[PDB]
Amino acid sequence: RLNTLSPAEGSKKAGKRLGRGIGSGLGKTGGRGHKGQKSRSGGGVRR
Amino acid sequence: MDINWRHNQSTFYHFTSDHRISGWKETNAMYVALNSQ
Amino acid sequence: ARVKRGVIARARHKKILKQAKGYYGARSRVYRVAFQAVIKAGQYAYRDRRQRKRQFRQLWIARINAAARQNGISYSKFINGLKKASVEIDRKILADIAVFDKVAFTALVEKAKAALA
Amino acid sequence: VTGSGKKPWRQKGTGRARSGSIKSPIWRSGGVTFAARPQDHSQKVNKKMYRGALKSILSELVRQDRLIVVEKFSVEAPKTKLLAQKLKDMALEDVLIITGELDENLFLAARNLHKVDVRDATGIDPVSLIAFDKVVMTADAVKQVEEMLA
Amino acid sequence: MKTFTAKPETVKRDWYVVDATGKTLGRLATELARRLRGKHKAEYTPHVDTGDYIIVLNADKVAVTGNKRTDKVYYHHTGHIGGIKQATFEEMIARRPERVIEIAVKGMLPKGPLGRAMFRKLKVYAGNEHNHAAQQPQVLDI
Amino acid sequence: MYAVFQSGGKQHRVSEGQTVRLEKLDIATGETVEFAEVLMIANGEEVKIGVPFVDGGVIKAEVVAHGRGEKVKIVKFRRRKHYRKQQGHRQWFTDVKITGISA
Amino acid sequence: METIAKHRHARSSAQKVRLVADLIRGKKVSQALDILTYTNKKAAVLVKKVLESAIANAEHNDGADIDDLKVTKIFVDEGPSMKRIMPRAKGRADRILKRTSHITVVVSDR
Amino acid sequence: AVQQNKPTRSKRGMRRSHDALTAVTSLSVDKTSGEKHLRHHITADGYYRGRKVIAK
RNA sequence: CCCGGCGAGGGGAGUGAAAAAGAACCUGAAACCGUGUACGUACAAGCAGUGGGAGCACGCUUAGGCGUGUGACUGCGUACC
RNA sequence: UGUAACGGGGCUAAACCAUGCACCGAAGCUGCGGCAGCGACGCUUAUGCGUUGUUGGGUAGGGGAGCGUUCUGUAAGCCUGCGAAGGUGUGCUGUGAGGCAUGCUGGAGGUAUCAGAAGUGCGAAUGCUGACAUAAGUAACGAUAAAGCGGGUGAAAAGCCC
Repeated sequence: RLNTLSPAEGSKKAGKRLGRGIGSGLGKTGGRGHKGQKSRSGGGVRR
Repeated sequence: MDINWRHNQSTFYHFTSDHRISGWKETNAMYVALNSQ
Repeated sequence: ARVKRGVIARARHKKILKQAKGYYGARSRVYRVAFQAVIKAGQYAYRDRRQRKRQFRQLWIARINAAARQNGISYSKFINGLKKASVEIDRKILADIAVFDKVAFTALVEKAKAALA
Repeated sequence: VTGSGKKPWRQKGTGRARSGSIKSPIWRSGGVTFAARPQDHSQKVNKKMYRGALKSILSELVRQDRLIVVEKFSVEAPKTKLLAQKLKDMALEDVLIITGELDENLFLAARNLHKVDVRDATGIDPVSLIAFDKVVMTADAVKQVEEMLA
Repeated sequence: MKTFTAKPETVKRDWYVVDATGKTLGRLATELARRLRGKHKAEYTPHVDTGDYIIVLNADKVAVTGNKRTDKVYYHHTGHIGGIKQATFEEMIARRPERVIEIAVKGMLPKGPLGRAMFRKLKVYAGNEHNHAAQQPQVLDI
Repeated sequence: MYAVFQSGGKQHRVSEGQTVRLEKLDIATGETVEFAEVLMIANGEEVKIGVPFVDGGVIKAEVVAHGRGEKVKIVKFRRRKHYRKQQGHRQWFTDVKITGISA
Repeated sequence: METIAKHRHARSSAQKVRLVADLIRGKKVSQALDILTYTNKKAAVLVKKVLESAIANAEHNDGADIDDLKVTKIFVDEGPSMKRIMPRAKGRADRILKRTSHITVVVSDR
Repeated sequence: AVQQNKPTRSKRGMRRSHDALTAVTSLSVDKTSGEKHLRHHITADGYYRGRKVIAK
């Protein structure tokens, strides 16, 4: 029965994949808005 | 032929000449810029 | 696990290009233009599922207006007449009777003039 | 990637797009963007979750009649023919024999049989109790299992 | 079912003769445009020429109100540059009055291949007689 | 002899023995329905409605086939704003056949 | 009976050959040979050799009787290009596409 | 000096509508030799208007 | 064996299960280029579609008046990022 | 630049003012059919319905739910030379990403279900690589020292040899 075991309900959440398409919700800008220092790779200010 | 074509596309990649566009193309861009000032 | 993406990309492109048969030039050959053509055809098709209701209604009104003026009353007075005569025939059917059955349309005009007077 | 850090063309004036390295990940022959490294895939399983899981699977092997308890299970000579005949007599093809004292002759007799696996009571794992159709425990192995799983 | 569509192979269409003496230009023109579309027929269909053939005659005797006899100006441009060429209403009635009725009706008819085909059915004459006695045009009193 | 009757949402001009495609009725496949709300009966003498639906008229129609119509694609693209949404739709229909029209 | 001859890899671009092929398409064969004898093209030499080869394959490998044959199909496909280099001014080069073609003459009596 | 939209293959064939070659249109038959030649030209055997010329 | 310049290339023959497996060789996509057939197109203006839609050509079809291709004419309609 | 300050024809009312009754008019509201979210509510209790109310334009962005790809386990199982993957058509199907069946090509592999991991989905980056178009059978064929004829060889001669 190793093909009948199954995880709990709610334990494995999907994982945001950014940059794929328009339907996914997080495409083009991946959830990081328009230009600026925060929309840049490595970008962000210090603590 | 393929080797000569890759090298002879690679001819004006590191140029300097400023009156010639892209190293080689003749123009009037000196007078255009100079008249814009 | 490297995933090559040839076979599925081919399937998407082909799906779009089958939806663009009959278009002129690149619109039916090149993917990058057939994608835009297929979408713009989608937007038009939406828009025109609404306009066909508007266009058919104005066609029917023009035919009832023609046949009713052939029977000596305008469209405006004819619809007022039939509403006061409490006739609920919609105007697809009044246009269709007005083409196919001239005598029934004559009788409808008589109900309209009868109630309108 | 085995190349040079020479910039392939001048920054401005060629009509080419700007490029800086021949080892860019956008370039053919260029270097994976997020290239992988050798990594460890081990998960921590808490000890009480491992033992809990074994208690659940043993309870379901008992409940689904996939658990056979024999008093003794040993083969005469180290021959795969004898173990094949012995498992044939007991109506078992796919089987996990588990014995509290690992017999040498049994171990050599099950080494060629594909479906059959002989373990000591110490080294059982979840994936084999679930994998094999029937589990045949020696009574001594049952006692050792209860000592392991408390 | 589907709404009826007139079929241009099977459209029957009649011939009418209209005397344009002392009629107002726009009001006659609008009636002719209605009859040439085919808007007066119950089998009207917007992509089919269903209208009738109208023979307008006495086109030089058409009337306009106010000072439009002298102030109404017909401009056209010739394509050459300073080619703006005007002609008042009485100059047009003197030169070619057919152009007066035909300009009016043409501007009232839908632009496009169909409305060109609709204008081919209008036959205007400046006189009282027409060649079309073979088609037996009945007198449309409008 | 035809008859106009009101049906699901809209109206139909139908002779006898003619198959009509209506909206989805909640009727079994071989079962017969009656439309008691006929608006016109014309044979060579018209009969229509002062007050609506004709007093003595009814249409008996046998249901022929429930079904689900042609797929239509619904496309919602907002140019230049990063929004598109496609969807599809197959409308349920009911083909009936007019058994008879009673004036 | 259809009988084929081909010149694969013919050094002449397919456009230049298609002018001549468009001349003799549909003709009877002796008339087609009389057209290609007096057409002053390089492509007419190539097309004539393929047509003569197709008449010979017809009369030898198949049934005879040249006088009944007609040029039913003729078409010029494009072959592979030979990619060469023309040295232009100021140090720049071009690719010259030395173009080939594939002449096909299908001759038949029916 | 250079195009601004790539021309189609439609417009390309329309331009080539006139590039067609005209056939010969009929070539004449010699009086004596009975063989074919362009009109007003000598034959391959070197006759013209039924008399022998060149003879190489 | 035949055409061909004792060519190139081809057509047969033969091997092969298969030579549109022939060395330019497994599969053989797309762009791009052709040949053939059906329809449209030489008085008509524009993101080239879409809604309507005649006619024609092929298949049906117990004529059931459908399907496929084309698409005159007509409403609306200024690509994507 | 051309009427060119009613959209146009054209209008002496088809203008303006006052009153009135019609009709047209949108993706508004209603009718009919369908789907989905959030409440409430009697059961069904691990949820579906006789219900029932109401909501469903959407950028940045947040939340939820899925499809496909390659790889691992299930799988020494199950499909497969009575023909796999792939390629190319057709038909059916789901709200969608998609799925399923089958003709032809192909000629040897494919993989359910339920889990697991990702080099997991491209139309754009003057993106990288290959192929192929376009202008186009167009400019050009590289000193304006210059060729003409006879003969030979050859399948063919302006260019080779004499």
